[PDB]
Amino acid sequence: PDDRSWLEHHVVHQYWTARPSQFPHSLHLHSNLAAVWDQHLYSSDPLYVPDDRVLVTETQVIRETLWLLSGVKKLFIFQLIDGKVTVRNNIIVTHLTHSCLRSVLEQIAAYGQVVFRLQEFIDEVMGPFRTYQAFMWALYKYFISFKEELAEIEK
Amino acid sequence: LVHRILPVAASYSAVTRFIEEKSSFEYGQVNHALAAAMRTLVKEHLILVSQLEQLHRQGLLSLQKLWFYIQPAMRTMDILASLATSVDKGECLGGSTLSLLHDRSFSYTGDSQAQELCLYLTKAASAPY
Amino acid sequence: GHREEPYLTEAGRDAFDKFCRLHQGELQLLAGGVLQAPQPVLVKECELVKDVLNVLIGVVSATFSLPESISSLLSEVAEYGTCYTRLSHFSLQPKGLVFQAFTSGLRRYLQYYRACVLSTPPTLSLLTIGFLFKKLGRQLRYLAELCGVAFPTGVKLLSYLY
Amino acid sequence: MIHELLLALSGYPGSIFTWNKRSGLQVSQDFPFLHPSETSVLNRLCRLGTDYIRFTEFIEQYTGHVQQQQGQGGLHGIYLRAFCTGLDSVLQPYRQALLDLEQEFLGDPHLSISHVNYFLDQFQLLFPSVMVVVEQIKSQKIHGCQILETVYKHSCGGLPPVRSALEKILAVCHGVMYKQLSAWM
Repeated sequence: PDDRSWLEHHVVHQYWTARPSQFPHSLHLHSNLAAVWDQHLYSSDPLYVPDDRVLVTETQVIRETLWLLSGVKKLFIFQLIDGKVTVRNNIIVTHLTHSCLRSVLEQIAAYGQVVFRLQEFIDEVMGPFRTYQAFMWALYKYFISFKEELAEIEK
Repeated sequence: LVHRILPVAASYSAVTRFIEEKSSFEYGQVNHALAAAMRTLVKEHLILVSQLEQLHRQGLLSLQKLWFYIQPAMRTMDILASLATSVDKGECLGGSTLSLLHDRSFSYTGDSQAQELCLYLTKAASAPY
Repeated sequence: GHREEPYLTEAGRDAFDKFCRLHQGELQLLAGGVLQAPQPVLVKECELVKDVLNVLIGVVSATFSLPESISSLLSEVAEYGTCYTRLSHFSLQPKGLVFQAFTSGLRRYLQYYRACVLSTPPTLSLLTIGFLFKKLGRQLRYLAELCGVAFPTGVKLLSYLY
Repeated sequence: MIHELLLALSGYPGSIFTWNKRSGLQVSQDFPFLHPSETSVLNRLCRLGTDYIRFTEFIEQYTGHVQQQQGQGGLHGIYLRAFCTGLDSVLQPYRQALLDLEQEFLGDPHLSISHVNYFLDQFQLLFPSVMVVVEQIKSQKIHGCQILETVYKHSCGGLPPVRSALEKILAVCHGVMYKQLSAWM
């Protein structure tokens, strides 16, 4: 108590970890769509196949995509499977039928692999030659500006 | 810090008492001239206190300022009070409190804060001699 | 809308106290009740800097007798105060004649230390005190190495110092 | 966790950022205030403070530490002390960045993860580069004027911040050589 309540109020912390997720909201089909289609399917007798997913919230996907594209690695949304970052499909947004989600994160993940590889190369320099070193220096010089813009949006 | 600033008051009471108790013709002309050059530094102390008052009324003096301000005359009063004790203890008159100042001037001479004082006191005390 | 609400690396100075309290209570439960260490708070920022400045006058806080990372920052300036006191104790005298002049020259530095204390800062930030008294505190340590508080005195000390 | 990080990186270790000699400064890695996106950032930021603690320890240890009471020149002597002496003024922008960060946080108590990362990513490549220059001097017991060579050959590299940083210390170390040469000739 008293720090736990303070947490529960002004902090969320339940959707990038294994906890139940809710968001206070006002459904009504245009943003309940995935659940609407699920209930239609369940009425249609599929037969069953539960859709147990943890429910991700909306704006925080946008935090994750800014973070992945800016240059830092290893997020909750967007995991690796062999060292190449791809969408995870274990999360569900209240709308989008869970298929548009896979596409939109797949294209953003296609950008994320590009920045993931370059940052991997640059991190493996600090753990003669003077050309690759001179090239990762230029790449990093572009990278700090590119990261600054996306961080500025993240604020 | 307050504890370190009180000893100059006893070292000021000792300097004012020498001018009364040792002003008799038994101790003589040299003791009169000696206490009358002890009086000038007390005048200078009061001259300090006036300007410090003008700064304190407008709140522009503090105890850290007062500590640095009264540290130079702390040594001055220390020398004059110790000299008053020594002249009283040996009942000195004549040349024995004209040798004592000569000795004090050599005693502290590495910084020459006290040397100018003892030199001035000997200059004033030796004219009737 | 109703505002997404910050997380536990964005909020501070209220959440810092809450989290420090949480970290502390977790630690005492995980120990057994033998890791007791009261107050996950105290003091403030500016009030703490004023207390740290007063420690150089000769006072101590409560962890010495002569937020919890404040102990590490505080030890660095507390150990400066404890050697400043052992310098003023050795400059109390006004053997040797050159040793007396040496003492009066030590007081020309202690006077700078006494002029800067309680005057110079309008209360800087907490980390600025550790950084500002790093290039200046090291010199105070050098004068702690210089003085004895055998240790030579007189012309032997003047020749050593030469 | 905000102020604690600045305290640990400045050289007064936090109770969250536990000082080790086998993993340096490191975040607790098990409490519910850390999560995978910021975890990588925290790992990145810890290394600069780990280097800073060794730097400050070594500078304090070999500058102004004896009155004239090793004989090794890679651990003692005027040139090594001159290296530490240059190093503190080279370390001044880390101080400048940390003090600057505290002002914006005191003005606004709710600012992003990326803000601390963004301010500290100019150090991210520069600190390990000047680290190996100290590491060589200690390892080979590099005595006297060979220190001048050791710093100089790696300030020919193709990185501008590393070049500037090593050049400052080399100027400071030329100081003591010129000071002895101004007498001997």
